[PDB]
Amino acid sequence: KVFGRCELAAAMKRHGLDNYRGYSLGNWVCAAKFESNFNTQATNRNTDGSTDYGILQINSRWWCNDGRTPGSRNLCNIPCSALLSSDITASVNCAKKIVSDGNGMNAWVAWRNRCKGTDVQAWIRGCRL
Amino acid sequence: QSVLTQPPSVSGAPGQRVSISCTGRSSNIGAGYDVHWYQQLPGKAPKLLIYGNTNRPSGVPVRFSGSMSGTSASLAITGLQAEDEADYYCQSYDSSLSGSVFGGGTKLTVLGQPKAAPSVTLFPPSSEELQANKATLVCLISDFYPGAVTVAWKADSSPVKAGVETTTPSKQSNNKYAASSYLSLTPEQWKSHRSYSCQVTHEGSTVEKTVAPT
Amino acid sequence: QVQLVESGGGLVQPGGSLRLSCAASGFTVSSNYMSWVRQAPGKGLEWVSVIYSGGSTYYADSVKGRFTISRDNSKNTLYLQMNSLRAEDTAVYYCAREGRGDSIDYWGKGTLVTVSSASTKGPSVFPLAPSSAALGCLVKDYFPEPVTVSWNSGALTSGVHTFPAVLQSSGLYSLSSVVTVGTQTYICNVNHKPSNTKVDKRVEPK
Repeated sequence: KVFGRCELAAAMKRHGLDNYRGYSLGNWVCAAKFESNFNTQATNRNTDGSTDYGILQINSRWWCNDGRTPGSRNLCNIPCSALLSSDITASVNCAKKIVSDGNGMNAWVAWRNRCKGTDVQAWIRGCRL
Repeated sequence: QSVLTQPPSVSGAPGQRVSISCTGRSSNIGAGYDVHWYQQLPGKAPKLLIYGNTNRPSGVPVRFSGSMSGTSASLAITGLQAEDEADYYCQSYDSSLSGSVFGGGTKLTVLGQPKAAPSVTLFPPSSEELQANKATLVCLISDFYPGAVTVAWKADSSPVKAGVETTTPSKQSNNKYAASSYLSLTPEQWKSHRSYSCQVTHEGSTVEKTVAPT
Repeated sequence: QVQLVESGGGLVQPGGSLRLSCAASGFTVSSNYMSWVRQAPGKGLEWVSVIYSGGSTYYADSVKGRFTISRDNSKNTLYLQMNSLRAEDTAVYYCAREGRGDSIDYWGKGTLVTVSSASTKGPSVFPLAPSSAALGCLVKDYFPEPVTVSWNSGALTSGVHTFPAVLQSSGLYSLSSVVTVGTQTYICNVNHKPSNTKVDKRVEPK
């Protein structure tokens, strides 16, 4: 499923990400744009043999099981495929755990480079929230 | 300034294409965290030069460019200019440390600038200071390039080493340098000699300033 | 327009506590990413701490547990509370405003923090009478740095040169301020804030 920005903002708001762990809704929308381009089915291989899955490009080296990353941990205790569903519940739940690891939203390389310190409210501006 | 390394010094000639490397690791550059660059002029706060590996903020000249590849980044200066003499710092984010990280810094030197003779002014101890039973001879050295000077003090003709305190030359607001030398004496030592001299050597070229008790 | 002004810096004894302040104008501190960056004399830049727009805080391992970054909305100020200060915490502390990807958009001018057991010491000011034209003032035996030497409360700035200070064997600093020019009154206004030394000197030919 490819979300529109206001549709994703609405979904992320219902799922409780607005100001979750100190990050306003705009941060989560911006992160999803620069990670997956709002595509829940996005998959990207990393050079270490791991893969990034879904709307928030959650990595198989630490968070999910894809059965092809030797040395993987599965900290969100889920198959990586569950992060590819049209419903964002599993990706939101694993993101809530990731943001609580030592790096905050810097765990998302793209959020750090492209979103951090910018006008992130622009990503929810115009949406009837 | 340990998870990001830079060469301590880089020297170039006017118009030369030079580069300053920023060596990182898998926990920073390697992870994909962008590199930012800063230029720090003498006595000033740093200023953003390059952001997000390659972007130039407004006011930064086009001769400055940045690049990133693998675990390292590079700051390139095409057509090196005397005004570029400064300290350069790379900066990124490290996931192992959970915060921003700076490189150790690179002192950039531009070699070809006109050699400037030191402006030397020597002051005798003031009357006010002698009333307080102290004597200080002040030898001030300004507007000199390069920033390497030696100071030799004389009591009449014999050289003096005791009570001598000299500053390391530091950069002014024009790439020329400033230095100071102080000779601490008792008022008795001051009056026991016909004269005292400050001998400033800069490039084999010697300049001398002489004061006498009166 | 955007401004960052640090204050609260100075001399403190080891194990001592100091609170730095950074009064900002041109933006809301509560809506921005603010950081503290330090620089030991003649050393490189060292990242200290950051506060996110949403309030998350992060610290360098070197200051963890001892330092606390915070901000007040009412006063639009960023703070750095430093506890159990050690010799190696001696540095010029910069207040900083972050832009995209923790890049730094704006910096303050910096404030010196000296962590030493040595006492504050005001300078003795002496005229450097003109040649019998260059004349100036000797600002002798002070601790810690810095000192400011103005001329007629700022009125004269043209042709002035204040030199970097010498660190003598005694552990005390001394510096000299000249001006290239018997009718007009030259009054070198020396100001050493750690000891409240504000003096107005006088240089005519002896």
